Amino acid sequence: SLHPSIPCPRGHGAQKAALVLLSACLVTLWGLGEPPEHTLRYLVLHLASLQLGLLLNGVCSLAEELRHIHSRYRGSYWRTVRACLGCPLRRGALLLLSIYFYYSLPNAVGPPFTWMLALLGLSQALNILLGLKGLAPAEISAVCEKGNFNVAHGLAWSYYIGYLRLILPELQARIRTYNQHYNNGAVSQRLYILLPLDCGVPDNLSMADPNIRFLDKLPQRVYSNSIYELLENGQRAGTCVLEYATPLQTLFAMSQYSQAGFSREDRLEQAKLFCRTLEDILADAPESQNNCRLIAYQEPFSLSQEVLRHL
Amino acid sequence: SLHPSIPCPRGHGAQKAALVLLSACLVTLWGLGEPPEHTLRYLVLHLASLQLGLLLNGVCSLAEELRHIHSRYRGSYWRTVRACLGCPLRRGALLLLSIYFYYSLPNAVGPPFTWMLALLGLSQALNILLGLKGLAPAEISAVCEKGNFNVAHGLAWSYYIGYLRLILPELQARIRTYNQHYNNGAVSQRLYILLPLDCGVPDNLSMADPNIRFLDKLPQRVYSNSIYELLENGQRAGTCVLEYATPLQTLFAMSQYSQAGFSREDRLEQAKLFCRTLEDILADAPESQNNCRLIAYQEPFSLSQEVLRHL
Amino acid sequence: SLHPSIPCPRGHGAQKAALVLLSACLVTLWGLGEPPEHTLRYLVLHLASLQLGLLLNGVCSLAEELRHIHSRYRGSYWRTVRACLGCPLRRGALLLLSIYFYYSLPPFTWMLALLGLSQALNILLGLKGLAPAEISAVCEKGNFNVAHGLAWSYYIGYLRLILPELQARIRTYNQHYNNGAVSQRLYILLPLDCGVPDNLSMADPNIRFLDKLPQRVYSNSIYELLENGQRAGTCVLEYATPLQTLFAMSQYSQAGFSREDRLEQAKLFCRTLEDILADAPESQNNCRLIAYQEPFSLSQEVLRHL
Amino acid sequence: IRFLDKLPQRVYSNSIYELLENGQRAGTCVLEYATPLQTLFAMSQYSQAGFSREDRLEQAKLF
Ligand SMILES: CCn1nc(C)cc1C(=O)Nc1nc2cc(C(N)=O)cc(OC)c2n1C/C=C/Cn1c(NC(=O)c2cc(C)nn2CC)nc2cc(C(N)=O)cc(OCCCN3CCOCC3)c21
Ligand SMILES: CC1(C)C(=O)N(Cc2c(F)cccc2Cl)c2cc(C(=O)NCc3c(F)cc(F)cc3F)ccc21
Ligand SMILES: CC1(C)C(=O)N(Cc2c(F)cccc2Cl)c2cc(C(=O)NCc3c(F)cc(F)cc3F)ccc21
Repeated sequence: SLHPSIPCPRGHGAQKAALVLLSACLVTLWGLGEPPEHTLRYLVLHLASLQLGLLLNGVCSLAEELRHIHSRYRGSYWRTVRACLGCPLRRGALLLLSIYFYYSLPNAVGPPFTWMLALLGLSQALNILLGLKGLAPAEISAVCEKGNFNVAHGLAWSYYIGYLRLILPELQARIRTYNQHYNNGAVSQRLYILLPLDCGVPDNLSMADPNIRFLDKLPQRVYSNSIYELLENGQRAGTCVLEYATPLQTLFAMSQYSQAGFSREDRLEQAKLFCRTLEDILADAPESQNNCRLIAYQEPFSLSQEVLRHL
Repeated sequence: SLHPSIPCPRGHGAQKAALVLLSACLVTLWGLGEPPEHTLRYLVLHLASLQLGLLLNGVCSLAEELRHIHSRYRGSYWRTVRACLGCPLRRGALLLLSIYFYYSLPNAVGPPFTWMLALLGLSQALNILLGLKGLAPAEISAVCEKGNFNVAHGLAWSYYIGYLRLILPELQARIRTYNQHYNNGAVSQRLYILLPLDCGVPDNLSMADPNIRFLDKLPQRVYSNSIYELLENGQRAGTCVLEYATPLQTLFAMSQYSQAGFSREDRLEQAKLFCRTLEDILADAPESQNNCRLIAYQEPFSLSQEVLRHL
Repeated sequence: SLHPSIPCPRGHGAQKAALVLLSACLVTLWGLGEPPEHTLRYLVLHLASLQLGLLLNGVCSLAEELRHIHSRYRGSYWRTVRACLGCPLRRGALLLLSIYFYYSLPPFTWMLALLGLSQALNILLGLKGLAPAEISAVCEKGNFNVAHGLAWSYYIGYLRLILPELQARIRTYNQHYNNGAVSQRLYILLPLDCGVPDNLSMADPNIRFLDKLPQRVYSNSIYELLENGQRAGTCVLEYATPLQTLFAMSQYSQAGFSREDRLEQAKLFCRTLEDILADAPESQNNCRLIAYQEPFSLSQEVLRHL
Repeated sequence: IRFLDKLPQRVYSNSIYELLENGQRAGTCVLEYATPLQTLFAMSQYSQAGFSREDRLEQAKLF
């Protein structure tokens, strides 16, 4: 909620839509007057073949994993099987049930037992080769976000453990010490971090806008925290410790290089993510509680307009 | 592995037994050769009955849970509903499938929908009033240990955060300083925490065994650690910084009191759980890098033998 | 009674719901009007199926627990059987009664095999999941909650050791000081969110540290209770350190202890501290608890408690 | 005379003083005591200086 464009955490609208659809199907089934028993022999058997599809896709997925076992799966075969087939004991019954359900269930439409394995494997291999059963980008982001496999989440936490977690416990003492020597505006006790969404980070801050000008270097294992003041038509409307977010600077440099495999669109994906991750780490943080605030924006307006409203 | 009587975390032998039972049931069902359509329909209707009974039980629970909305569930109806009925959308789908597969599919063994609902309500009411369907202590212990629902977990983590994490770093420096000055054997550089599983903590450590004798208290927020010299057949084989585990004494005192409702069997279970939790925490702790060594013993033997063998 | 948001001990509204459902069931059975022998037979067979399912689940649990026998059951198979199957005699009698009714009332073993397969499926997948409300109810009834242990250890280790001499030390300081006077009660602060700063000034500038109470050694602090810039009260403020421990527990990932878990355990810690200190011999109006949560003026609440 | 601000800056620190007349500012400047005038004073305190009060005032006039 820091910015109109920062993504929201994934809601349950998707499953809520499945409940919408599931009502329609049950109404349709009783609406068509189809024999209820024949309905059950198809939902289970069709899902039985679908669950048998993962076994064949698992073996194809497994054959490559057997060469990483000394390095990736700490030399254990159980981890190798667990990574490709999920929980073994959970999937062990579903395979036996799929075998038993198919081995005996009468089927108005459906191959016999030996004909089942013939057709099922061919589709599994064809999908692998053609990539037809690929991952949609919308669900690639959803799985990565839920699994926290994002370069942004790594940068945000490193930015916290390395830098913010170390200075903030002693920034209040350092700011209180600084204010005890100077008397005017007022130096805010909250650290300020600029978050240009498009990863546009100049090397210095005084080049960003003339309204923000350098004042002094806050006294300090050496942390050069540059305090700045704001200009509101020739008057200091506020002074605060405003700095850039180094990870957002490196994120821009990440996309430029040709060996990073980091697309221009991907940079915007992990630039908005870094702000939200840094929003919620500080919210629960003990040191960064009522001690820091973030300035997130996107230049299409002046920067100094946003800084003042946060003071 | 501190003592043979400290339990290991619950494994997945229950799932293995479930797999064995499923295989045996499948083999028996195939051997007897009953019509598979009957098998499938009966199994589906049984699952439907179980799900609907769970729904009615959850409704009975939610009836009292309506008065807890403002306090225990932060005043939102949907959180209360999820707490009573589990996953809202998943349970909705399962119950809709149960409703369809009962109101449409036939059932030789099973009432009509209204009379089935009456019977199910009666059974749920009886199971709630008489508590006939209840959790055996094994499931309760398993759920508590998986979800960390134990007083021992709290005592162990409090012991780590409050006391151990604030002395283990400086204890090595204190021991080195005390060894540099007093050249009168040698002092071990690790604190040897005692964990009496019987929860018998006397005021004097020398009264546990005459061989353990109070030699000195190590010089120093005010932590007083007493080092004890160890007599092997009347000869001092050495010395080490030794002390009891206060949370075990507090556990015994809790057991004595009449408001804890914390019996001797429960006291022993939580004592062993606390010892295991402390072992795990100290093993994974970054501060305790070979800085402390737990000595868990149960009186069935001289403590001097065990402490020396660890020295 | 401690605070509006503190969860009350679980009441018997569930039994009210059970009575309502029982009345509705009796009314509808009377209305439909079917031979009651068939209803009784179906009910008894349903109970027998439930008992057989419990037997299968207990057998699986026992197959799990057989390897814990030398640490959880003193090497006695009887304790393992009782743990996995409830009360031994009662459960055995129930099982034989259910099996006898199963054999008596009008496939015989095929039904049992199907029931066993269904039980195995429920064990593996987990459709017979434990609702979080019922988990909390069982934990509170049996007192397996972390907050229970934390509060009881806080009582045995810290509160019970200093309350009997706190009033004497306060009186000594009262002779040492003169006109205001410090109250003879300990005011333990219990922030529900468990966010405790190191010093009260950071939490609230309206509260000023005054002095340390005279003195294992125990150090306590007396705080100025400023109001409108004037001194309005003096009482001993001391954060409940177990709440700080709970926050640190929720911080680390090895605790398996979520944020809502921390909040609920904070509420239970406050409520069971109320229960301990309500009837304790060492609590004779020399200790008063403060519980609040910022949606704030702590000093206003403390003065209201004075 | 009240301390108002420190002039921005080897390393030196100077103060600007709010010259108040009738409770209102009449002017501003940078005031700075002569630090030797302390050293001449702290000689007179010490018995090793051989530098008495009559000499302290007499010399501080020359300085
Ligand atoms: C069992 C009590 N309890 N249950 C819960 C839940 C919370 C507390 C609790 O907090 N009690 C507490 N709070 C105090 C505050 C002050 C003060 N003036 O501030 C002084 C006190 O008395 C000295 C305080 N006490 C009592 C003694 C406390 C700490 N302590 C412990 N703790 C445990 O064993 C234990 C058991 C469980 C379970 N969890 N823990 C860890 C918390 N072992 C010790 C052994 C030695 C020794 N052999 O030398 C010296 C100790 O004290 C020096 C530390 C002083 N520090 C402590 C905190 O920070 C500020 C001051 C020891
Ligand atoms: C949901 C519904 C009605 C449906 O739409 N189909 C698609 C479909 C066919 F597959 C086959 C014919 C018609 C339709 Cl119409 C389906 C299939 C089954 C089934 O049992 N398939 C066995 C099976 C295969 F047919 C091919 C294979 F490679 C493996 C395999 F294991 C059950 C229910 C359905
Ligand atoms: C696995 C098998 C054969 C089995 O063992 N039972 C237990 C049982 C009874 F519950 C009821 C009668 C006989 C048996 Cl024998 C069962 C039940 C159904 C079923 O559809 N039950 C609906 C249903 C009821 F019948 C009564 C009720 F109060 C609620 C309710 F929701 C299907 C298959 C089985």
